[PDB]
Parts: sequence; C-alpha cells; structure tokens
Amino acid sequence: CVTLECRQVNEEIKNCSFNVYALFYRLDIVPLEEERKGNSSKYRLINC
Amino acid sequence: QVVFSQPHSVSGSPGQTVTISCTRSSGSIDNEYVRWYQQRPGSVPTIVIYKDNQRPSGVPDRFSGSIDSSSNSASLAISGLQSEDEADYYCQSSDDNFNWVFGGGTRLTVLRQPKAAPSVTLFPPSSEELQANKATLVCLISDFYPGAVTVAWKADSSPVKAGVETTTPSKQSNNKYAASSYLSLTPEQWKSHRSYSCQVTHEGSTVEKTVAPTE
Amino acid sequence: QVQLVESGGGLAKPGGSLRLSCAASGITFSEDYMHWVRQASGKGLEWVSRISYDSDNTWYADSVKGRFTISRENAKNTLYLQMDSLRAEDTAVYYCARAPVWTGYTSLDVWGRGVLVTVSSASTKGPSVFPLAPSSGGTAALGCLVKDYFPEPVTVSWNSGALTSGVHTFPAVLQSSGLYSLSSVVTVPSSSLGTQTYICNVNHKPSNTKVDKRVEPKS
Ligand SMILES: *[C@@H]1O[C@H](CO)[C@@H](O)[C@H](O)[C@H]1NC(C)=O
Ligand SMILES: *[C@@H]1O[C@H](CO)[C@@H](O)[C@H](O)[C@H]1NC(C)=O
Repeated sequence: CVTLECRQVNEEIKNCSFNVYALFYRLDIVPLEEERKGNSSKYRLINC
Repeated sequence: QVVFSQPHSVSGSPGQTVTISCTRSSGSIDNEYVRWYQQRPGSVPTIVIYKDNQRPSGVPDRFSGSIDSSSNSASLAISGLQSEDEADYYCQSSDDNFNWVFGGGTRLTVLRQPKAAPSVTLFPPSSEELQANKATLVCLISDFYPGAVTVAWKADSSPVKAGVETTTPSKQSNNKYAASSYLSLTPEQWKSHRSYSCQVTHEGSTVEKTVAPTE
Repeated sequence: QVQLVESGGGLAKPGGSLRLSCAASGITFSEDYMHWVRQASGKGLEWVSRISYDSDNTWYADSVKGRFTISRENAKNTLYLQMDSLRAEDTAVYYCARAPVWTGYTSLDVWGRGVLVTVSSASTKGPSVFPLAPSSGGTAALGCLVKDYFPEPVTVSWNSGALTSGVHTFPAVLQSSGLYSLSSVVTVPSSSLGTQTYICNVNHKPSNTKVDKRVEPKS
C-alpha cells in the first residue's frame, strides 16, 4: 500500500502527498500513527 | 516538565453553566490537541472531548471544548448541569517529547443539598493506648456539606504541624460528608500540655474542640 | 465490545520488580495503540507509557523511563508492563487503555478495570484496636481506632452488623512508619449509654486477625 503524508488544509479534507499534493476526504484515508494538531502524519488509503 | 493546571474544585447548581480551565505551563497550548475525560466516582474515565472540541457519539451537546491561545489554556464548558455530571474531569495533551500528560484534575460538585456545618468530636488517647506507650488524638468530622474542610491542630495555643494525618472527605450513608484527622504524640508529649485543640474550618467558619490530659 | 482485564502486579519492595499483563477481548487489538495509565488512591491520572500496534514505537513518562518496559503480543491480544527498580511512589492502580483508529490514536476510549501495585518495605502486621469512648440533641459519638496494620484492607462492623445507623468507617491513613491506621465511628442516642452495649468487629484478613472491642463510656 502507498503511504500518504497528510495535514490539515491551509466533510473534513486533508492535504496529502504521495510516495504532488492532492486533497483527500478524511473518510477515505486511515491514520497509521497518532494524528497531530498543526503537524503532518502518515496515512494509508481506505481501500488498501 | 510541562504542567497542565486545572482548578482543584468547581461547583454549580443544576441547570447552570460551569467552566473548567486547563492552563499549559510551558510551550503553546496549540502545539497539540487537548482532550477531556470524565471520571465518575468508582468508575473508569471516558472521553468527553477529543481533538480540542470534538464530541464522541453519545456525549451530550451540553459538553463543549475550546482553546484560548492568549491565556495558553483549554476549557471544558458544561451547560445545563445535570446530577450525573458530578465527576472528576481531566484535560490531557502531550509535551515536547511527545509523551502524553494529564492535567491535575478538577472535582465538579453539583450542589444539591442544604449547607451543613461539621460536627466535630475530639477523642483523647485511650487508657489502653497509653498503657501501650502510645498516644493518638482522633478528630472526627461529620455531617457537613459541601465536602471540603481544612483541619488545624494546636498544643495549647501553638500550631502542631508534625505527626498529623488527615483523610480526604468521603460521603456518609446519609449523603453528607465526613473526614478524620489524627495527631500522634508520645505519652509524655500528651501529658506535658494543658490542652490540645482540633480546629475545623468549613466555608470560612471555624469549629473547635479541645481536650485536656487532666481527664 | 472490547474489554481490557489487567492481571499481575501485587506487592513488592523498593528496588523489586513486577510484571503487569492485560488481556483484550474483541477484534481491534492488532490495530490499536495501547497505553498504561496509573492513579494513586485519591490522586490524579498519570500517563505511564504507550506502544504502537506494530511494537516499533514506544514512549515512557519521565518518571518511569529506564525502569519500565512496555511490550505486547498481538497474536494473544495481550499488553505487558515490566516494572523494574520499583519505588514507593509507583504505588497506584494501573489501567490498561486503548487508543483506537477512530480517534486518530489520539484518545483513550476503553479502559481496563485496573490492577493495584503496592511498593513498600513494611511487613504484614495485624492492627491494635483501641476504643474511642463517648463523652441538646441528646447525641453522643463513639468509635474504634484501628492502628498500625499492613497491608490493606481492614473491615469494621458494629454489633456483628446489627448496628448500621450513624455508622461511618473512614479511609485509612498511611503513616511515616509504612503502616496504615483507620477509625470507625457511630453516632448513638445519649440515653442508650449504660443500657446498650457497643462492640466494633475488626477483621484484618492478611494477618488472620479478628478483634471484637467493647466500647464503654468512661469515668
Ligand atoms: C496543500 O499543500 C501544498 C504544499 O504545501 C500547497 O501548495 C497547497 O496550496 C495546499 N493546499 C491546501 C488547500 O492547503
Ligand atoms: C509539531 O511537531 C514539532 C516537532 O515534533 C513540535 O515541536 C511542535 O510543537 C508540534 N506542533 C506544532 C503546532 O508544530
């Protein structure tokens, strides 16, 4: 599965980069680590 | 280390709005999410608020969280106070090393009975205990409301701040509060003063009882 | 639902070592961050440690770093806390808790029932029981002082349980000696004295001690 690095934008949407920045709905990604206020964290897609 | 400081106690009447603050001692409150937990008597904590102001499903809308950057603080507001809201509340965040940290906690009282001043009974050391070469003065404090008191011991007129142990007020069967305090002495200490006093302060008023070695 | 049941812990001496275990029911353990939180009697929650679902990342409170080690075994839905170099200030109820994906691993939604850990140099010892003799409302107070026992708990009843009105048994104090004391009081009618007898029944199971003490007015 590809890992995303996502953060709050400048439903809920996250600003994510792959592996160049795309906006994903929070419902379509799954945190891989604690989500952070004002910081990025890693996610995977809900399909994978 | 960082401290998240909360008021020790908050009180309100049913239907009122109460607020519980959480002040971060160092760094910025906005560096990390603030969470709030409720711990009712004898039960495990549950989430009230996470991610600063989000409520899990099932948490009533009368709970809300906010952040105030200018005071480096977070706040939990409870509107329409209900009896079941009587609980301890803890904020929670994390520090510069990414360790989680709880606030000191706040005991929330929902005021629901008449104000009652404490009844104080001071027991001198028993004959049996003195024959065992020990001496304990026992100050029992009962039937008061709200459930907060401070206790002060005196030998004659002078404060005694050694050998004192005091319990936190707990509920009686009749739903009033009680507390106890102990002054441990030597038999010679006991016999060498004209009197001892337990002084109990409740809501600004002081109740005093005195015993004297000359039974 | 997910339920967390702690086991292990118990009593140990300063410098000793204990292991806590937590068994999780349900289906989410392999994706959950798992935490330990402790709470001393009458004190606030203190966060201890957490471990990622894949065991690759762990964190520890400054107060326990270097002395505690958190670990997990996902195939058995079990969380561990290895507690070495124990200190008296580690005495507390320890809770297993889950930080699940739905919170973003940010909050503890499910908590265990807790397991007590007591760190003390004191040896098992039964209490001495002393009477607290009674002196408008026609109301007097009498009681029993239960001094210098270890470990907790002690139980007190009055007149073998027949007397319950006005009865209050206080929580224990922990003295510098390392030993506990408590008292039990009962408020009675001033008229009952002389005709009615009052006995406090004290039980300290850890020491196999049972004491019945008659509390008589004094003079
Ligand atoms: C998302 O992040 C990229 C990189 O910082 C930035 O160029 C873009 O404007 C951002 N968009 C939003 C909506 O935050
Ligand atoms: C983000 O992470 C950095 C480094 O981990 C930390 O210093 C900071 O407080 C965090 N929060 C914000 C808002 O940057």
